[PDB]
Amino acid sequence: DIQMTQSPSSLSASVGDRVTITCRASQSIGTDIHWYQQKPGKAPKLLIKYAESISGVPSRFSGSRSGTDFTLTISSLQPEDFATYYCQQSNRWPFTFGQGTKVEIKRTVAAPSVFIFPPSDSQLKSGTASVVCLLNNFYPREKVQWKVDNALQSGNSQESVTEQDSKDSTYSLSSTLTLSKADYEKHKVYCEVT
Amino acid sequence: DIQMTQSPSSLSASVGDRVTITCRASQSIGTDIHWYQQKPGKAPKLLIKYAESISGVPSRFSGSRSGTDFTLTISSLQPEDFATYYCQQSNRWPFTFGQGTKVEIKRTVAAPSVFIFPPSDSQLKSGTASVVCLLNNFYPREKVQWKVDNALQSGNSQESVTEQDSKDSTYSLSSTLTLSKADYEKHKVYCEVT
Amino acid sequence: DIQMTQSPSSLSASVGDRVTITCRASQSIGTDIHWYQQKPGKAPKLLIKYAESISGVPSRFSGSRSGTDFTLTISSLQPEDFATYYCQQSNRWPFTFGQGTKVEIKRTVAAPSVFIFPPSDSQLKSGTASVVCLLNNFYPREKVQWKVDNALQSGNSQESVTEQDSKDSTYSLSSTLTLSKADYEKHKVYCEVT
Amino acid sequence: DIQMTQSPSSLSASVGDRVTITCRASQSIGTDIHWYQQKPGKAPKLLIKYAESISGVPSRFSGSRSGTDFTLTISSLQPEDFATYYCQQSNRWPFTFGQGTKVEIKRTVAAPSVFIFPPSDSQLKSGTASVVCLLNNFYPREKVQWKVDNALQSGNSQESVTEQDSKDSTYSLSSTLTLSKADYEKHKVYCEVT
Amino acid sequence: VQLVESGGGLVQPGGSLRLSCAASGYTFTSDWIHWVRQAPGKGLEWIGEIIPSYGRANYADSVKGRFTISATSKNTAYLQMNSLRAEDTAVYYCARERGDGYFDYWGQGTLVTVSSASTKGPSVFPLAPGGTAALGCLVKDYFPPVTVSWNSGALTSGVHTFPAVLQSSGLYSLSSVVTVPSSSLTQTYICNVNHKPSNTKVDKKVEP
Amino acid sequence: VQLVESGGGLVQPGGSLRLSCAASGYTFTSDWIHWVRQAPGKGLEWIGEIIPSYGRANYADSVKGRFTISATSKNTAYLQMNSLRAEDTAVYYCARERGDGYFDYWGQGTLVTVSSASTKGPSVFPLAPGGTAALGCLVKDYFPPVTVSWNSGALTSGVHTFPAVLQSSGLYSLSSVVTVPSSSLTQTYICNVNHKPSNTKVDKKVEP
Amino acid sequence: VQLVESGGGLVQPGGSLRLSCAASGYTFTSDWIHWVRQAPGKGLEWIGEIIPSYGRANYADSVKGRFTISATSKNTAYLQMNSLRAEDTAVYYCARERGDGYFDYWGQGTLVTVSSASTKGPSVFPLAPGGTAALGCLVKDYFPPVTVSWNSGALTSGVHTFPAVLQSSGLYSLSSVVTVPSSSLTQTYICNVNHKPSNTKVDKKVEP
Amino acid sequence: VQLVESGGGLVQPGGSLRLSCAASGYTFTSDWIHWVRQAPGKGLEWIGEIIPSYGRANYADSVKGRFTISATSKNTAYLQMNSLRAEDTAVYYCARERGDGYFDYWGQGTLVTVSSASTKGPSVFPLAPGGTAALGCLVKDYFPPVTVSWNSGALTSGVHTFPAVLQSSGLYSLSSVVTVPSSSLTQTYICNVNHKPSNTKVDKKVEP
Amino acid sequence: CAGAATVLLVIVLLAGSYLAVLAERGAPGAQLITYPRALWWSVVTATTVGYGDLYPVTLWGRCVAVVVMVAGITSFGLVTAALATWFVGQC
Amino acid sequence: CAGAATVLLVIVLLAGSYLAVLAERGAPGAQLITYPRALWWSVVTATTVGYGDLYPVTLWGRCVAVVVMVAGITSFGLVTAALATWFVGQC
Amino acid sequence: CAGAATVLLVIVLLAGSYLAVLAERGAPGAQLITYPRALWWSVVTATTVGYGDLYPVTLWGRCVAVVVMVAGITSFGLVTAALATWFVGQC
Amino acid sequence: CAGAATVLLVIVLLAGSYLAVLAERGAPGAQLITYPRALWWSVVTATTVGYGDLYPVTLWGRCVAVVVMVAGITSFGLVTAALATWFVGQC
Ligand SMILES: [K+]
Ligand SMILES: [K+]
Repeated sequence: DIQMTQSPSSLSASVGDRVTITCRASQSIGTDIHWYQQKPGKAPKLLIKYAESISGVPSRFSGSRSGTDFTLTISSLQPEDFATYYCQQSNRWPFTFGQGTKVEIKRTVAAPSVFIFPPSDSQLKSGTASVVCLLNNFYPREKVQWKVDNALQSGNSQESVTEQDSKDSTYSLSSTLTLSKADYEKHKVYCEVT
Repeated sequence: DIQMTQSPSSLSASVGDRVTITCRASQSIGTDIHWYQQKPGKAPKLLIKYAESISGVPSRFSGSRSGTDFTLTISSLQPEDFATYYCQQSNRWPFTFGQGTKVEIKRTVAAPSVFIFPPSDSQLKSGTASVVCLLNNFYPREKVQWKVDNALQSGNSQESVTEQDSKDSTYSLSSTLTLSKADYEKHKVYCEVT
Repeated sequence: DIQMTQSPSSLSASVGDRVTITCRASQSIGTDIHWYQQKPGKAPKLLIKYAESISGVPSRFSGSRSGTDFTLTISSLQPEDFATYYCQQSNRWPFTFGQGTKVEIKRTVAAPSVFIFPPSDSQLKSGTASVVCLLNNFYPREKVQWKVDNALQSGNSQESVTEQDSKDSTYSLSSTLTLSKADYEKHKVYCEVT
Repeated sequence: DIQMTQSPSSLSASVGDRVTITCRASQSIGTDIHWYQQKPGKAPKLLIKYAESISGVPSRFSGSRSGTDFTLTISSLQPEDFATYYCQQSNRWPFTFGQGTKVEIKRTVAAPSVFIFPPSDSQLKSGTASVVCLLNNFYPREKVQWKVDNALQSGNSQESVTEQDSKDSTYSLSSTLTLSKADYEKHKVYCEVT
Repeated sequence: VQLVESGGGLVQPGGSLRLSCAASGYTFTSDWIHWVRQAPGKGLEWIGEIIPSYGRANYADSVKGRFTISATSKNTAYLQMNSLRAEDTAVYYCARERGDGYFDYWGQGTLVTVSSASTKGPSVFPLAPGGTAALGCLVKDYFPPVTVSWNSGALTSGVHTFPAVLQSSGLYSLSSVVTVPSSSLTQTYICNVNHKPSNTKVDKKVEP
Repeated sequence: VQLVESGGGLVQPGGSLRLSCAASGYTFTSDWIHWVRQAPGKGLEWIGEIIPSYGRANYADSVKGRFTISATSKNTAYLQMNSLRAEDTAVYYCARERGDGYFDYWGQGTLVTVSSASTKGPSVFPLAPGGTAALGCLVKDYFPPVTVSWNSGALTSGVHTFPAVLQSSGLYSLSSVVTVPSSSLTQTYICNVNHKPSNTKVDKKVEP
Repeated sequence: VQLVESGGGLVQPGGSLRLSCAASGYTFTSDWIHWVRQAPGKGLEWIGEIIPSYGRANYADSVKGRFTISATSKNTAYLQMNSLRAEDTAVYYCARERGDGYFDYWGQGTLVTVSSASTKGPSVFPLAPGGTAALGCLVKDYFPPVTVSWNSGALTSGVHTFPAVLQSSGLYSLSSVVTVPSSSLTQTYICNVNHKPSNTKVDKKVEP
Repeated sequence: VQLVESGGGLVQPGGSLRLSCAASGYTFTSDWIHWVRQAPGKGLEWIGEIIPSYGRANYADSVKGRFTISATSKNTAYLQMNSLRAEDTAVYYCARERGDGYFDYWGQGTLVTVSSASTKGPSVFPLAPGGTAALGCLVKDYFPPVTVSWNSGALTSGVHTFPAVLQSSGLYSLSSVVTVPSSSLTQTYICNVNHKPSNTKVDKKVEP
Repeated sequence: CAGAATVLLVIVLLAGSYLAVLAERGAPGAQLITYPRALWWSVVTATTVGYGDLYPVTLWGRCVAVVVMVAGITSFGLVTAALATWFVGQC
Repeated sequence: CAGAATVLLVIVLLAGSYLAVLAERGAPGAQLITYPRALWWSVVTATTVGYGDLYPVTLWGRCVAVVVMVAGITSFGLVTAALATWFVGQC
Repeated sequence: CAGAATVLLVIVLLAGSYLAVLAERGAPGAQLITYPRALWWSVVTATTVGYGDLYPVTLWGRCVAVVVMVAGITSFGLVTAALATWFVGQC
Repeated sequence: CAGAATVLLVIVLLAGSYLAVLAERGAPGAQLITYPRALWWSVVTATTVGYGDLYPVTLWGRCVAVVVMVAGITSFGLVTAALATWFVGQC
């Protein structure tokens, strides 16, 4: 079947820079490829048809070249452009999509606002002791350990990370530490980040 | 000429599982490939035309995909489906077949019913002494040796194996041991299987 | 341009055997390839058109297959068939030939009739002393040395070999030994073949 | 897009010799390739259309072959033919050029006329001391060092070389040596070429 | 002209489910609705199309004759979902395509999850707390697609409702968060946790 | 509508043989009969087609102008077989194809064997014998395609008529088998060994 | 029938410039003018075409919608040059093409240079000097495309006006040269250094 | 219907030569004559075609506009041969082709040799001699394509007229041979050595 | 009369184009699966041009085709006489 | 009269289709070797469409073709006038 | 009358050829982008031959095409009757 | 009259076929360089079929072509009416 091969999977391009996204069709498909932005959690949104711009799509957005090489190009990468970008054949039945290309926005090294949270009394009664530790609006992605009474905690550490802000292009994290209430009752002095 | 390349030659897929059989045409042939089941000893039987089902062919049986990749698929492999499966071009003169794909059915480890047979008096007069040793309705395929008076017989051992049952998917074997009657007269005490 | 690639350059196939000669066109050329026998020294002679036989061409001679693989085939190689065999496109301008395939005939190991010849008095006056040494109707191709008064002659040894007979498929040779008459006058006792 | 691949980038072919210049189109382009001479500093000039000669273009100039291999050929390379030679598709939109092939003319080993030049008083007042050293009408391309009071000068040596003469096919050079006037005032005795 | 997609949550392997795409817009005679899927952390996958007009419905090999696409009265098309495998765990966007061969509009899309494991209800446990201060809530031991708004949707700023982490136990424990200037504790802060698949409405208060 | 195939057994290298495919069914004007081959433990190989109507017969390079295919009175097509090589050792199915390009029906197919070695006749030696008991018969030193039924075809169950083994001597020694409950020895057990190529009918009895 | 090309010299990154190709010859209704570029030591690059007739102008991906090509009154076409990168540093030939697909005639071509660095004016310093004797002039610390003739263009023989070397300082210092028989010093020798981009005319005399 | 080919022997590098193909047979309006070449120990090479009718002559890149092919009165076509390289050393067969695209008939073909070296004449020296006895003749120091028959063509049997060996000196020394029963010496044995390129007729006698 | 011919034709073109994309989607590798391109198809048939860039691979597709030829040829044969007369009657 | 035209044509189509597959099998790489596909061929000729997906490579094949054109064009030219009149005489 | 037909046609051919190369340049991989080759295109259409070596990929291109067919067919249908009569009236 | 049409046509076919192979040899990669294949070409044009297997790449070639269309269409348009009448006048 028709095999759209996008390039590259990931981009870490600094804002206002020239971003470009390639999509090789397995055979000549005409001009019958259409581009699509899909923001984290949201629906695909169509940026280009017949690599022809859509009403409301910004001017940064253009898509050209032929043979088998289609090229969506961001004239000046923007904070609102952290998304995954998709590629769609029309030429042969059926329709196929490209793998997809994630763009990540590069910015000035920040630091985290940090906010350690002891477990809900209501939850402590439950029998388990869930300690949270917030890390706010940082760049880059990357180290938060735990120590109760200053011995090193590898148990029930559960980091989650967020979808980069669509203005800041910043990163928040929530490391959880889950405990037996009766192991949390044995010692309580508390997430030294790095 | 047009070169249908089936994949894989052999399958050992457990019953009720998803079995699939690939056939790459050397060039685009349209939809002009037809599938064929051929049971051991019997004639090819046509399963699919234009990868379109035939009257009486079961529903497990379907055949799709294009470009050069045709794919006959067994939704739930059945005991009656131990066969070899063939692939047939029509698009260009002349007609060509694919290599062919044997399916074997996987089942629960059995054991053999064993039935050692001394040589026919009528055959002993003949001058040779043909000792048979039956092994019944086993799984898997794979060790039967001989020892007359407990010294190890590598002479005139002739194993045959059967076509897997079209219900049991089981295996029977007949190891023969051929002897000079006058070497069979020297000692007669007798096939310890493994 | 269109590149006919014959296979193999040389054949040493025994008489009455199945000889076959392949010619891969660089692109599909239709059936627009024509075969040609060309005997040593003589003109190409046309064996096949549109791989369709010519009037007078023997029945051993047939030429089939398509795609890009054309195959001239000798049903029972004959002694009169030691030749070089050519391949000719028509499909695209201009016409091209294949490399060419020499056939040599294999037969029973013979020996040479040998006939050493002293130099023409008329030629001895000339100042040089040309000693010839004939080797007749041998098989295979392959060692004739010289020694005057039994010391080994590497000087002015000039072997020629003939075109295999069109009935015997045999080989004759003429080793020449050229000498200064005054070096030929110093010693004359004389080609011990191997 | 359509990718004209000329061959070779550089030629050092002796005058009156057979020069040839290859240009492989990525796909069949018809006969829709056009050749172009472009002399150093000057505009492309069209030599061949549809590899069909242009009025005024010399007879040395011819361009043939098809498939994907176009071949501009200089029957007898001339001194006036030191240029770069370009290749141009027409078949598909848009038009593309080949990489380009520089021809250099080979001739009999010459030597340089050499003409060392002390710095303009007007320039000496300026504060810097620019010593030039001319090398005239030499062949080949290739060593001019400097020594003030016979110690070896690696400082502010700036060689330039010219475009080969369109009659001599000869090479002139200008090595500059730039100096602080006050380092040029410290010692003045002076470019021993090799 | 937007697309409204009902149905779909959790099913047993081999079980069934029917998804829904209601028109709600100037909708031509001769439009195909399509069905595209996205696995977790995976691409788009075209699965099926249908012209409601002649009601002819084309399907992927992937989906073969496992699924059916149904068509005009309610201006809706439907995704009948038989013989479900673990793989079909994914979000399912419908989309209009006007015969031109690209997807102009796109349903919000739902989550179909496929596991032999049973539904659960979330614990929901407050995280309460200078400058800007942070307050949150755990939303613990769920299964399967959890909602969280603050003050019935009113507050939305500095708000970091995280992704669903798969609890070592086998249960979607989340952690919602909010940043606020310290002056506000004075202000109502109540994190509203919704579920289709366990009929929940939990709203938890955050004093320090 | 089935296909009935006569002729074919053993021939000398370079010798001849003619195979036969009689119609026996609602058979259209404009059908090609085809000839497909299967070597021992080998694929299918298309060899030839013919329209009995205009009687035009097309052949494989493999088979070139070695073989002829003949056509309407007896509604039969034939496979004239000159210049036979060891390779042509194989089974030969005819098959109908209605111009559509696939084989709807298929003759039972025969075995053509090609060797300079001579025919033989089988020895046939009983194997007689709790629970279920096993009884069989050797069918020894044959050449070339041997039949074996029990009680003129009546008994068919638990019955393991093995493949033909090539005897070290150069002769198809087989071994037929049968499983039966012990209570039966009382019951007739007689293994009927047929040959076209040696005009045999041997039937052997099995007391213990 | 020749092509006359005005405009173009130095611009700031992101700045503008407009190039000019005046007809001056029997010029048909239905001719495309084209724009080809040559970087320093680099190939030709097709960039744009236009039919002045219907005034429709096609452009390279390279140049995308950065540049505009304008068309008949003055029988001229133009190369509007927005959003300039360092890369566009190059010579820019126009060329006629009669719809046949090759470039029959070619404008002289100009140099567009693209740097944040500022213009300069050349120093120009005489090199004065048997047989044939050599005399020259330095043309020092320029920026950006410098002219040099001897005796207002009259003398042209044995004359080696070198390439522009990039001064370590960042400035096009050249060196013009001339070979002459010694008998001439008697003869006027004055090296005329022109610049569009710094409005220069310097003419320097060469006594020994 | 056979083809008769005149001209061609030895030429100087860069020199000329004209080859000749006279019809001699039922020859249609609309036949192309072609020119094929064979280097020493090398393939065939198509070079040129012509329809004598409209007299239009097509040529190989190999041969480009070095050669001309000329056409009806004498029913002949010709191969004008300018600008000759060492490579063009070869035999040159004409051939009819009826527009069908293969060569039905073929001229005997000539040898064109291309060297700056000069012609020579052969020495010719008898080799005279039980059973069958052998007698021969050297045909020494020639240049360039030598003929040898025995008894003005009458005797042809057991006769081994060898290939031309390139003498270390630079000269085609051959050796003709003949086998004869001993009884014959009684019989005339005279080896007739012909040359176009040195106007020779040498005939040498063979007593022992 | 002639506006009838034009229209009928335009109907035939839009009819075929609709039916062909309908008739052709589902088939792997079908080219003729967007009305826009199904339209260029539908013209190039009725005119009996037959460039070949596009065509149906499916049966139902070619059945559509046949109709498109059969009604589209005739109905184009109408507008082709129509403008043949309007050049004739005038000059 | 018109049913005569249609029929004759339908005969010509079925005639050619039969003969072409007959005429074309045997030739390596022949495309035009199944009546079903020989039929689409046979239409697309008579209409003088000429898509090119299919055609004969053999001589005898193209001889068939010629007939198919020669009788198929005329006989299709009949049904094309036929429905040209039935639109004319009415409106 | 007939010189009118010829001319009109020759206009249509030169019109299309002009417009098509105009209509087609700009599109990557367009084949139909030189009047010379746009002319062979423009003939092969009006005749309803449809070889397929050339054709438009762009919309505006095919719009040109349609006109070229629509005016070029009719206007070629004129010169085709014209020389059909001149053979008839004579013999 | 009709034998005139047939003949003229057969002349046109043999004329073109001759001229095209003449017009086309010399050009690397020319397909249309044997009368036999130049004949199938020459038919498939006059009928306005346009399969596309064959065609001229050279100018002079397409000039031949044009004539072949222009005289071959008309002259085939004669034999196409001819057998259209012989079906009409009878039934
Ligand atoms: K076509
Ligand atoms: K047509």
